[PDB]
Amino acid sequence: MADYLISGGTSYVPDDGLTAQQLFNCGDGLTYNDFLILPGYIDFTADQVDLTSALTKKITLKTPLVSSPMDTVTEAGMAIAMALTGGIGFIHHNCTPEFQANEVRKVKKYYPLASKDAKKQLLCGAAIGTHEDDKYRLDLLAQAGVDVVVLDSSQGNSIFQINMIKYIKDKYPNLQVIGGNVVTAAQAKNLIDAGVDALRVGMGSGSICITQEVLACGRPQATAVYKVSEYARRFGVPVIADGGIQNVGHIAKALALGASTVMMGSLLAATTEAPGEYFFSDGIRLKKYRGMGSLDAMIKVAQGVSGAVQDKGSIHKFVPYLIAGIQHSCQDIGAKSLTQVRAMMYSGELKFEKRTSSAQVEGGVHSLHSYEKRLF
Amino acid sequence: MADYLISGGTSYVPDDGLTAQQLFNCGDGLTYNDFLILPGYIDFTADQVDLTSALTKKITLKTPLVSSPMDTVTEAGMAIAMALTGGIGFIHHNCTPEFQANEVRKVKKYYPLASKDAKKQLLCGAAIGTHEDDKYRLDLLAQAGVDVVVLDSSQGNSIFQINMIKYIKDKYPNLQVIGGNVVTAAQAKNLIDAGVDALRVGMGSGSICITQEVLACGRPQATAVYKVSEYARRFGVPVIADGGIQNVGHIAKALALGASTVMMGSLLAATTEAPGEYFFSDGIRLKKYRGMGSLDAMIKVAQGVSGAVQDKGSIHKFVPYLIAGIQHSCQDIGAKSLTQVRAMMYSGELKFEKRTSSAQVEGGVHSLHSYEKRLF
Amino acid sequence: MADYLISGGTSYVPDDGLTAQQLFNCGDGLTYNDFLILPGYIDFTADQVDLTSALTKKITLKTPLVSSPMDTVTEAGMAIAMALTGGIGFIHHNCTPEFQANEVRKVKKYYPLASKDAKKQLLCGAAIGTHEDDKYRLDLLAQAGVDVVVLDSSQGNSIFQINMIKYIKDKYPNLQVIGGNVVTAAQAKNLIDAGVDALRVGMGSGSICITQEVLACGRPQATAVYKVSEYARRFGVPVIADGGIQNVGHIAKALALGASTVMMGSLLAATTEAPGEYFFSDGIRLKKYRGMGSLDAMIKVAQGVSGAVQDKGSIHKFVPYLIAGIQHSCQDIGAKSLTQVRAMMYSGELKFEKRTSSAQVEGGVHSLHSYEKRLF
Amino acid sequence: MADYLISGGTSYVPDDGLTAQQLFNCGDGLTYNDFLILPGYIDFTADQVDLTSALTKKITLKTPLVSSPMDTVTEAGMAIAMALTGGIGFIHHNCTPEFQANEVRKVKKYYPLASKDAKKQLLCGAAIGTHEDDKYRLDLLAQAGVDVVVLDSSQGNSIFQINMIKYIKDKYPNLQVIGGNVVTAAQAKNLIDAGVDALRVGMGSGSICITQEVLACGRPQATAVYKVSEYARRFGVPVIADGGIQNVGHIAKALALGASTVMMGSLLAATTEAPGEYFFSDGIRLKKYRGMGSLDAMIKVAQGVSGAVQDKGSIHKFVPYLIAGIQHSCQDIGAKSLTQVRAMMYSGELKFEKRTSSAQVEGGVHSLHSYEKRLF
Ligand SMILES: NC(=O)c1ccc[n+]([C@@H]2O[C@H](COP(=O)([O-])OP(=O)(O)OC[C@H]3O[C@@H](n4cnc5c(N)ncnc54)[C@H](O)[C@@H]3O)[C@@H](O)[C@H]2O)c1
Ligand SMILES: NC(=O)c1ccc[n+]([C@@H]2O[C@H](COP(=O)([O-])OP(=O)(O)OC[C@H]3O[C@@H](n4cnc5c(N)ncnc54)[C@H](O)[C@@H]3O)[C@@H](O)[C@H]2O)c1
Ligand SMILES: NC(=O)c1ccc[n+]([C@@H]2O[C@H](COP(=O)([O-])OP(=O)(O)OC[C@H]3O[C@@H](n4cnc5c(N)ncnc54)[C@H](O)[C@@H]3O)[C@@H](O)[C@H]2O)c1
Ligand SMILES: NC(=O)c1ccc[n+]([C@@H]2O[C@H](COP(=O)([O-])OP(=O)(O)OC[C@H]3O[C@@H](n4cnc5c(N)ncnc54)[C@H](O)[C@@H]3O)[C@@H](O)[C@H]2O)c1
Ligand SMILES: O=c1[nH]cnc2c1ncn2[C@@H]1O[C@H](COP(=O)(O)O)[C@@H](O)[C@H]1O
Ligand SMILES: O=c1[nH]cnc2c1ncn2[C@@H]1O[C@H](COP(=O)(O)O)[C@@H](O)[C@H]1O
Ligand SMILES: O=c1[nH]cnc2c1ncn2[C@@H]1O[C@H](COP(=O)(O)O)[C@@H](O)[C@H]1O
Ligand SMILES: O=c1[nH]cnc2c1ncn2[C@@H]1O[C@H](COP(=O)(O)O)[C@@H](O)[C@H]1O
Repeated sequence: MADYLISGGTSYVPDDGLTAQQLFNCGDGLTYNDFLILPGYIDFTADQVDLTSALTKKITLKTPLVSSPMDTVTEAGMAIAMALTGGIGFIHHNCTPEFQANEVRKVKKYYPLASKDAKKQLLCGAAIGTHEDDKYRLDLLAQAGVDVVVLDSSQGNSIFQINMIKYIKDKYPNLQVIGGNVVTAAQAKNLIDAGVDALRVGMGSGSICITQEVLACGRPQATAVYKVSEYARRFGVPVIADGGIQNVGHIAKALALGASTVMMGSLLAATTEAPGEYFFSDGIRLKKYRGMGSLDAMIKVAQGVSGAVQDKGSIHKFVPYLIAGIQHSCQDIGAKSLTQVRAMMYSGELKFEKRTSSAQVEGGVHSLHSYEKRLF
Repeated sequence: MADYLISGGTSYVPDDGLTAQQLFNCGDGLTYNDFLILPGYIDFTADQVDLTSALTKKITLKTPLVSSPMDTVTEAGMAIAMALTGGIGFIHHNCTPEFQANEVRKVKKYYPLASKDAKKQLLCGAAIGTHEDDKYRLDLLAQAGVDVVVLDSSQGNSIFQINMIKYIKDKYPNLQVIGGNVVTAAQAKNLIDAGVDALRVGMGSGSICITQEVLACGRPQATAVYKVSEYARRFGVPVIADGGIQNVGHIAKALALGASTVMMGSLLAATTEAPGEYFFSDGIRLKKYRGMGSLDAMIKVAQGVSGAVQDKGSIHKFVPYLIAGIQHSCQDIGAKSLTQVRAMMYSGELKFEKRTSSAQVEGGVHSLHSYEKRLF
Repeated sequence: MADYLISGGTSYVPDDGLTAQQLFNCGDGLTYNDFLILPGYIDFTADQVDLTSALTKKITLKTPLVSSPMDTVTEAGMAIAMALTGGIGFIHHNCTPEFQANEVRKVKKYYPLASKDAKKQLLCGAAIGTHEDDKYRLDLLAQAGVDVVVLDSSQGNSIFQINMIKYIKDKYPNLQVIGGNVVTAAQAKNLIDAGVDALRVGMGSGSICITQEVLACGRPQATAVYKVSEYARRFGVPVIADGGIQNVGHIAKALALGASTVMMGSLLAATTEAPGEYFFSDGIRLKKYRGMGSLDAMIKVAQGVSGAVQDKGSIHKFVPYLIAGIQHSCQDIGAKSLTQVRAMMYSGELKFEKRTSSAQVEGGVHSLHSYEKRLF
Repeated sequence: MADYLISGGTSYVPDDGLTAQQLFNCGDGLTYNDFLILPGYIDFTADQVDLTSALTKKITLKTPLVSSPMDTVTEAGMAIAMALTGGIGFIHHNCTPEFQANEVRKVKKYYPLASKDAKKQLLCGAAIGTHEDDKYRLDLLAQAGVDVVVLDSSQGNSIFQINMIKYIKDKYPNLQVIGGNVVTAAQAKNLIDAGVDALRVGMGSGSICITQEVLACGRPQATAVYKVSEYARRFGVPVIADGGIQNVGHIAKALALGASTVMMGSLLAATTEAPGEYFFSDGIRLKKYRGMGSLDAMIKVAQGVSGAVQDKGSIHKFVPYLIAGIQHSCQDIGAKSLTQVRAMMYSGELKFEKRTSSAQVEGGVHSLHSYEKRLF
């Protein structure tokens, strides 16, 4: 038995690759399509990967796909749509409080991926501001009975947001909050000590956000979702990644970096459950998609744009492709669960590699005349 | 009281980020849109940030927005316009000396942001050459009574410029000078020891300048405005950043690197207070904008181009947007003043992060079909 | 004889350059067009370079040019075509097993570059899947008498592939297998210990592959073909480089990094020996070229695209240009054989240099109006 | 006198910048438009800079501007044209030997920048091959009396070239040779020990050359012209920089890196003294420009392209702009001669800085609608 008593169970497993901390302490601000994940060993099929992920300290979901509360992406409609497929939705606060109240009543007065509560009503969350008049919003939201709320802000480290956190945690102890936006560990500490139940991480790296180009704030997305998640697991706090998502690759490598759920704003935009309706320009069927920092929210500054993106049909045909993509990525990484993927990442077993710009432009399609890219 | 006697007042504040000197001693020549500023903690509102900044050793301004003396951007017109909103203007020397004399008389013979002197006449500066015949310019400018002058040159380290500095500092002791252009600390020393009252830093990185591509001189702008400002505060000397400004983000992160005022050449071009008048090409209402190093200044070499840029209306609607942008950036950085921003930068409290090209191309708008970008 | 007794034979040979391990342990994921090979000393003509390379442990070839088994590039046709010029071909498994059986019979029932066996029948290989029903494929392939098989898979480190390797190495001892795809040394170990006779290295970096952009797996190609070949020569195992080949430069520097043969998928596509036939779009005579991970192979995910590329005529006029390109590159590197090129690489004598993006965009054609690029 | 006895003459001169060896031993393959030169101190006018540079060990020139021997750029015509303005020209060997003989007779049987010999005939050089039949070329060239010859080759380190060097240095001792192409110090040593009188450095980085993209050889240009010149001054050998020249900036920073003369192939192409004549495409008056490695020189490989570039008129109006550009760059660097520029470079006094891609794209013109770029 001498071949066992040298090391014990584990084979040699040569040291090719870079672990997470030697990748994100080189100082360079890497983003999603700037590194990539090296594979490992698989001993299991694609179908049996369990993507059960946690949203906050008491709310777990069957899929990590959550949506961002903008007025051009989610309502009660894609809320009930993602609640039917395991995710969660948040209702934007860019409306009257009574409209958000009857919106959050419409979803809870309403396929094995459950995401519904103890009394089999659907989990659904919402977004609330941080000004003093927003108390009159979320008290009516509690009468409607919302379960998790998002303290949506450009800067997550205000005196106003931590005062609001102290205002709900004494009044509403069962209710849970989502602090953000944070990008660094200092404001992550300054929210977690206030009693935040989960963070939403990432500012500036949105498909709409130009606040890096306008306010010079923020940081690259992947370094943020690594370092805030690395700090947040010290206290047992999940994080939520926003922005910089264009495909099923970015969300997979995003929650492989320590995130538990990922927040999809543009890639869930222009669906059949999205607000408004379709229109046409140059014969392309597309729906407008607009952030709050654009001046079309209602001496002001603008931190966002107004634009549009082509459609992708219903989510009920779209998010099974997303979970199949997460499912295949967590296959060929080599873990049977997302929890095992983060365990292999923080354990140093799962290894990465930095990627240069030429390997980026060869990572996609190249050296051909024309092509049709259909993902499913 | 044991929780106070371990450290004293200050909390933990984890070490996420890079301070300025570990960012600008890696050797890489970073520019403005190549790094970005990580946020901190705010405990104050947006309106009460005080952007009072110093121009030279006795001239302080209510806003750090100054303009560059080209013949296609400023006259007495945008001089009185920026004097009305706290800034300063300089009159280009590409004219006859009598024309610059009656120009600088028109501005001083002329809304709480003051920028006017002890006898309530407007602060206004001008630009003067460095050849021997320019003595007959600036002595008439002193009879007109200009307060600060800019020794405008491509290379700030001449024997001619320091001889000129010795020529005004014995004749005109109350008059103050602006040396430049410098990009490195050696010529910064060789001007400060001559008695320069403030520097203007940055060559080659202008929107017009091709002298990096033609004379192989200069350096990237952000490293220049960090290192010349880091040397210049040893002697209590402000610096002025030129070039590479396209937006309100670059000027904010520019004066966050140690600059006190920033010099806006192209982003203040094509206004209602700009010289000439508008014209049309392809139905776009645009005004020509041309530097001195172009051959259209009057065996010669050319260090600039002649071109045009689309308009932005009056500055009185435009620079309130700029000060609101500076105001929001200094908010979510976490300082109540620009002086506090530079104190947090040199103290190591304010931290930065390098940014890669993929995080640059995701920092702007991406992953959508079309958009309308309106900043205010 | 004192000039000999200081060192012995070898001259000074200054230390300009970087060897392979100091290039591929900096952590950066370099690819083919991101570094380049510094020249050495030549004492021989171009014609007498011997490009004899090994495919697996008993199969050697006269040229290292092998093709990839897709249904849009190779059949029996380009199999007999590359067997006539020293290479090898593999027949794609995306057909019925009887069709692959009569395909591999058509090639062996069939100009000094030989690549034919002991009984002067042509060497020709094929590709086989990894599912349980594929036993009924490769047993009929053995009745047809195929010599080397490729266990084609997206992830080379499955329990299924090593179980298949154990299933052929006890049944068919003379038959030889090609494991893959691997990119790292760990799965290279986990295939070599099973009894793999040669690897095929590189996933994601194909001209069709978007699985880096979709599944976030893989790594850059040149680092993979360096490190898997550096591990594989410990056990005397050749490797086969796939993907990222656009020209005769990439295959030359690819097999200079430790690869013995290189697998050409797109640059051998759209030939006269390619499947289907030509068609026209915009007046350009081009043939469709499609990978297996596209959904056009037959709730599914897609790891490839369907597209087309312009033609290059017959290979019998094309691969002499490729071997002449390899021949000239191995000339001005300074080795009389590919084996000597790998000996000079692992010995540290042959040296490399990293290349930046500006030197990349000047490495090609630049600073002119228009050009005609004809390679032969 | 205590202020003198601390250091002696020299002031403090702060350590901003990077010297040459800490820039070119970081391992990165920098090229011309990837770094730039920091300014110093000037105490002199633009007109009195002396750009006297050496070609080989006995041939000095009044300007460092030499041309490359291609059949689409130089003849006797631009030979007499550059001999009139201080430079040198070489006649391409892609013709019959009698045609090159009467070409080199036409130039010597023929404005203070002299470049003419002891008996006031014009200095003019030529290019000769390396095959055995080329002896019958250069012996007739010696009867015509050429002064310097270029052993033109893709790879400067052959047994054939050093045998040729031994063949002319015993026969023709007054005649001088130009070895090349070299990019590294090893082949620089292996030519200098043979008796080479000056090198020409740089392969692959030409405007025509695709041999980096085809043969995977070569290196970036600026690192080559630094390191080969750093080795070559150990033996007192000048080097000649080819390729990667688009402007007067690249040649200035090129000979600031240790080169004495620079070889201009494309930027001297399409002149009135260039071969063939003008033609029109899309209404642009342009002349074809083609390298030898293109297949249009006469089973072959191709290392070049055939193309065209727009015209620039006569050189007698063009190279005064080039020497004025060199003259202004050597002004604001801070040296009165090119020899002083190389003395300040190797002495560590002259300092550089690496430049990133964003500072590259801001180094040129940016942030405007349209522009007219006229250099003189
Ligand atoms: N990438 C991102 O995540 C991102 C980045 C920027 C903006 N945004 C979006 O922009 C929206 C608006 O952002 P915002 O926070 O700047 O707008 P806001 O109206 O919520 O706050 C405006 C400013 O007032 C301050 N503030 C907050 N509460 C206050 C109170 N009681 N009294 C006085 N001042 C108070 C804040 O500091 C803020 O700078 C957000 O809903 C967010 O979704 C998102
Ligand atoms: N990005 C920048 O800041 C930048 C860069 C380049 C040029 N420029 C613009 O280009 C304009 C002209 O630049 P310039 O200084 O090269 O033109 P200039 O006419 O002022 O000086 C021309 C040259 O003569 C020399 N000189 C100065 N005084 C002299 C004197 N008495 N006698 C003899 N020579 C003297 C200088 O060294 C200079 O190289 C400047 O006004 C500047 O605004 C700006
Ligand atoms: N750049 C590359 O080299 C590359 C990358 C990706 C895909 N591809 C191509 O895509 C093709 C298909 O790839 P694929 O392997 O994902 O498709 P597949 O049908 O061969 O395997 C599908 C999945 O089932 C699993 N599997 C294998 N054998 C199994 C078995 N008996 N039982 C249950 N599950 C089993 C595998 O893990 C795999 O994830 C391949 O032929 C390959 O050529 C190539
Ligand atoms: N950027 C550059 O500087 C560059 C790079 C590549 C090519 N080129 C141009 O391409 C031209 C041709 O280049 P080339 O040297 O490859 O063509 P060539 O005809 O001079 O040599 C062809 C090959 O034969 C070999 N050779 C030389 N002398 C020989 C001899 N007596 N006997 C047998 N073989 C011999 C050489 O090694 C060479 O690989 C050159 O004139 C050069 O100007 C320039
Ligand atoms: O108006 C805005 N200005 C800046 N960022 C925004 C704005 N609106 C939404 N965002 C961010 O963009 C994210 C959406 O991600 P994306 O659309 O997929 O890039 C949200 O979760 C927010 O963090
Ligand atoms: O003609 C020129 N050649 C080179 N630089 C110039 C010229 N004219 C102005 N500049 C510089 O460009 C700056 C203007 O900044 P910008 O236009 O906003 O890029 C000025 O402050 C000068 O430093
Ligand atoms: O469908 C696919 N999805 C992903 N990779 C593929 C697919 N088909 C072929 N490949 C890979 O692409 C390689 C071909 O190289 P290339 O076409 O020259 O880039 C093959 O050897 C495979 O490794
Ligand atoms: O045909 C060719 N193939 C590769 N390099 C060439 C060829 N012809 C000329 N060159 C190189 O290109 C240089 C000309 O520099 P450029 O045209 O200014 O880029 C010459 O000095 C040669 O070193």
